[PDB]
Amino acid sequence: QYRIIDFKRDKDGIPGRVATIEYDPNRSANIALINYADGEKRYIIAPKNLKVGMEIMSGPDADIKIGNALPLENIPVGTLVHNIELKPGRGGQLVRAAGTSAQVLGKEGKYVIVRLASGEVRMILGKCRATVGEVGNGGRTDKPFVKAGNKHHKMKAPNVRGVAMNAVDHPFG
Amino acid sequence: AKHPVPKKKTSKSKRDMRRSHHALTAPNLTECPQCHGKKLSHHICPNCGYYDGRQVLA
Amino acid sequence: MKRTYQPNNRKRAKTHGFRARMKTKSGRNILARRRAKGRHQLTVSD
RNA sequence: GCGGAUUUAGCUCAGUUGGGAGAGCGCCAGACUGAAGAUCUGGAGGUCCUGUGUUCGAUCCACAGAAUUCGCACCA
RNA sequence: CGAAUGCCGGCAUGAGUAACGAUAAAGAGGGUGAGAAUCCCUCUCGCCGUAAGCCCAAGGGUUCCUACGCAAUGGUCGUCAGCGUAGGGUUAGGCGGGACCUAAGGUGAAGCCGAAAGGCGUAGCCGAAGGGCAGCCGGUUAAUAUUCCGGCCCUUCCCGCAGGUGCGAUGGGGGGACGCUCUAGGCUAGGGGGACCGGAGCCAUGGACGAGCCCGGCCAGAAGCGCAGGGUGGGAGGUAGGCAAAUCCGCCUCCCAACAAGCUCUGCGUGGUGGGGAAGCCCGUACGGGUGACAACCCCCCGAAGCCAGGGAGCCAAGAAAAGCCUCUAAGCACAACCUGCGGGAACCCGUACCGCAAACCGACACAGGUGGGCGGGUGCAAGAGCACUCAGGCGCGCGGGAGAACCCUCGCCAAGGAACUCUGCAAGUUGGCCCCGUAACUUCGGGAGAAGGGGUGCUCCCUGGGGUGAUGAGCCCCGGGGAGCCGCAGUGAACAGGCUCUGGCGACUGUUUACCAAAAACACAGCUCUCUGCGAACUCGUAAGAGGAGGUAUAGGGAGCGACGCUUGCCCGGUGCCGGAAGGUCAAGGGGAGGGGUGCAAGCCCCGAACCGAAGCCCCGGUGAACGGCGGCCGUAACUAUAACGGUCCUAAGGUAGCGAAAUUCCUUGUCGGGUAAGUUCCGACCUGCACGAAAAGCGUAACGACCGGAGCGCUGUCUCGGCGAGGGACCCGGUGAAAUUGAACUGGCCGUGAAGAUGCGGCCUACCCGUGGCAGGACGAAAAGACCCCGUGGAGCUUUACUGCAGC
RNA sequence: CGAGCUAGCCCUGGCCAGGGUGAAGCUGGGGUGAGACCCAGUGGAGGCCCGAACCGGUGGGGGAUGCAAACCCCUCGGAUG
RNA sequence: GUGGUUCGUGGAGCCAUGGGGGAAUCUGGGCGGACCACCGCCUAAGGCUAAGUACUCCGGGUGACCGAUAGCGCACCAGU
RNA sequence: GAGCCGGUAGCGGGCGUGGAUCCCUGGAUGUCCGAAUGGGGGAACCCGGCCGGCGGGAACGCCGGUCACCGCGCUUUUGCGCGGGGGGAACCUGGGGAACUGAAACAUCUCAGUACCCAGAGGAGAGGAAAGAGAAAUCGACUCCCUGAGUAGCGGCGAGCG
Repeated sequence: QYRIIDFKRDKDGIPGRVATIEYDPNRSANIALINYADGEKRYIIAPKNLKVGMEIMSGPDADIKIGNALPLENIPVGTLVHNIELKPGRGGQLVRAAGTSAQVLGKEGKYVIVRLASGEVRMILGKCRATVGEVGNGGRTDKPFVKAGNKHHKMKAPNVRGVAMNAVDHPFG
Repeated sequence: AKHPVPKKKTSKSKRDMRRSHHALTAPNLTECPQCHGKKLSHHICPNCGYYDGRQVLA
Repeated sequence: MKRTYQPNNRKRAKTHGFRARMKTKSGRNILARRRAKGRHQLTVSD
């Protein structure tokens, strides 16, 4: 329903158990409500796997326990991450849905190497952060839009095209 | 859609002639049966009631 | 035949109106314009 | 009917002092083969469109006139 | 001042011809009046009735009643009015707005950016028939009413005292909150039959006095209360402690963790009232009833598309922000704080009248336009706001008489033929409901099927089955069932209700869109392709600020040609945009020195200043097409006859590839063969010398689908062989009413000729009396409009590229 | 100076009488390991079918100093998106 | 790199500034239109300053100005 | 100086030479909106604290008054006590600041620093005692008239501007 929720854990040590499958309608992301120590929760970042069976977190330390996060600092080379934090803590900095994410495909000095999901490769800085594993988008592609225009259903822009209009009309057209 | 509307003023004169053929003629009337007054040939009146029968009033 | 004149109190009053007119530059402006310029009353007054 | 360009040895093509002309392909003789073909040997061959004209002389320069192919062509 | 299709204003024209604003009709009797088709009562009758209903609101806003009255408005009248004058008429602690809550959105001290006016904008405010919230039914005037009366049920706030308890913020928590589609349980609406109760009267007529006609037999209520669901769970502790502060609630654990108890709507009810129609003696017995019997007040029926209820289920595209309730500071009660009782007291600001699927609302008019919600009475129909007739309530359209001609309108009829008319079966007929029997090529196997093709039905009697009906036993309902039979041309009797077929083109398809022409092969699209972007993204508005993007983060957002799917997309980057190169040339400002120069007594003091360095660029080297874009010519040969199997070439970037071809890209053309037909320049099939198809602006095909467009056949019928006849509407005559453009003016013939060259009025001649109405179109180059097709003015405005010049942004 | 034109976009309510068809689902029955997968029953999705309020405005017909500056008539499409 | 000025980039100055350099306080420093020498002129880079010219809502006068289709469009329950 | 309850003439009733109606100036009231300013807001209407009388509160309780926006200094203190603004027909100056049209086109240009929009001061602002003028070793505020000049001159040296 027309709302967002979380995107950056930064009070660590707090056990974060994978609450549950609240596969989510707002950014190609299924998510689970996460249940923290104190009762304090968070509809948190999809990251495929870490089953209903509440069970992880992340933090200063480590526990490359798939899913979970920490700085790229505390980060194993050869690891798939998302929660893609570019600058020193700007929430996640990438891979939303974005199955394939970024790979600690080598890291150097206060700079770490990201094979950049989206399709290229380059680095972030120090203690910066990310959580790895999977996203959770189930192929989250295809699906039919048969007899009608799923689009229009989209509520999402039947902002319909044009470009050949009998006109004078719009911005580079 | 006025296909044809008079083309000329109409001639005062003639115009009037047109009107001309037109004549008033007061109703033929005849004097009463006995209610003695003048009447609409053939009928009882707010004078009469007769004819041969007392149908009418006043 | 939905003309255009259907008067919607709420609205008419609303979309125009003293206050409104004051609200802006233009508004106020032509407002005094008339004021002096010819007498009359004013919008909402109507 | 208007325009642009073209008509050279059998065929496709080249030249702007114009000064006195081939390019490759076809064609006859010589080989090489038992033979023919592809292939080395030689060669033979032209109103440079019709007629004119300027010209010392110009098919390469001009003017008509044939066929070439191309463009063209609307308005109610 | 004729004189500027002149401005202003009068004033005549057609013309007493045209029109009365929906073919839902009227007629009679009496009443009142100066006078009434046009007002009032009244009796015949017609039209609604899903509305021509009553209602909520929107809008208008005294239009309403009552006594007066009619000059104009009222397209005739008019003693009638939604006309005029005057009087009078709308009251609420609990209806509704506020006195509360917030999203959008606006405002907005602070904060942010402008040349100035400004921008943007936190929080707080504004901002709703979205939230919230304390009663209803009878009565009662000319008028108002959930507000006046009365009966019955409440609400908040205040003083007091009584009983009570850590009361005490709003900060916290939970919390009020939600989609869509569907459907269990149960309940008033509402509707139905009762011969069951009450009453006022009938029968006339052949007949029946009898389960006969006819009117009704509820509506409202503290709580107590059993049908009935509706919303939760309980305690301890831990509370690495949060929800910035501590008990809350959140999170872990051990124990009651039920059909448990808890807390918010329906029946009963019933307190008890009201009503209650038919009355009804004074009394109008009549503009009838305002006002007294007395009502009967019972049963079974059927049952909601939203009533409980924030159901329950399934689904994706996955469903708003602040009262009340508990937790608590500050705090202050804490013998005086909150909760709770009872008694006394207190309770405002604006709103109603009538219209109001409309002469009172928008259309400039009492204009058959539109304009949001509420069941929408019944009978028949398979169901149903569809249909025909009606109930309650509404209306007779505001001009009426009168003939019945053409000719227009609307509408019915046909024999025989039965598209041949025509561009076109345009139209209009055929057909049209439910059940059975049957169902083709093709297929993306769903579907093309309602395909097509038949037969069905009407009421009677006879026996048989079943689902709601508390067992089931007047009581209802879906249903056969099969059998026998009856009568008409006819047995969905009338009313509402498909002609099909075959075939081709394009586009898939449902869509949308050119308001007053054009719904199309156009755009939209599900889908595919190159693609720009790493976020403070790329682009779009913006003067900065900023918002947008996106609280989006490359399965993402933006550019984009095609626009299911199926098959497949080929040859050329020599020019071009672009992607990249950046060594080399080049070149702005710049830096940088030789020099020259004026004046200088001289130091000095001012330019010019260039070798050399120096930016993007462009040159040049490459890549580059689901980027612009382009993808040859003629000579020869087997071809007894023709491109061609092969071959000669000349120029370019390579010089059409696979499907397809006279298509809607083929003018020569009705190209030639084929079929279809008595003949066919349209089709549809082949050939293919494709004037000038070609894969991506797709190409060949493609089932389904189309108010698309073309091409066939059976059905049907006045479309058509001409039709003819008829019915209801104007026309025509009557009376009332009583415009309009164009117009110099006019008592205006045919001729043959003539003139500027298509003449009523010039010439010669020939008919020719004066006036009119119903008509028929030919001329008066008729009207309408100072041509929109044209050309002209070194006229205007939109768009285009390697047009000029510039500005923006890069 | 104007979105009470109208097209759009935001917020927030209302609305679609009848009726047809009959997928995913699950229930059970089906020769094999289980299963495919069938069948039947239930089931009630679709910018799905038929049809009115509602919405629309091709096709013919009337009107043309009109009821009217777009209307009336026959007819026609959508009709839980 | 612009403005004013009569100066339209010009032989083209004075003042005013946008952007970078960034002086001298009386032998200081601009000035007299490129510039150079000498002369002549002024003393900036702060402020106030009635009166002499403009204007008409309003009051007065006066008009070879008007007479209701002319005057302001409005001479009187008119910017309605 | 002797009539008056206005334009309404009318009715019905009244005031004044113990200087009335009215002319003037200087008074109190001065409802509600409009800078609006206490708060909100579709103006002219609906909302809030203290004083206020005590008001009926017949054995029961009010309006009225009043009162506080914000930018402005600063006696700062806890800030008390000043000025602002909102007008205005046309006039002024500054901020910003245009096409037609002329050049018989039209890019320079002219229309103009014109129209307009803006901020603002006034009753008039403008400006206003010199880093001036000019050069006769001469002049001396600023402004406004005439004159200077349509000269000196600007310029697709073309219209014109001047």
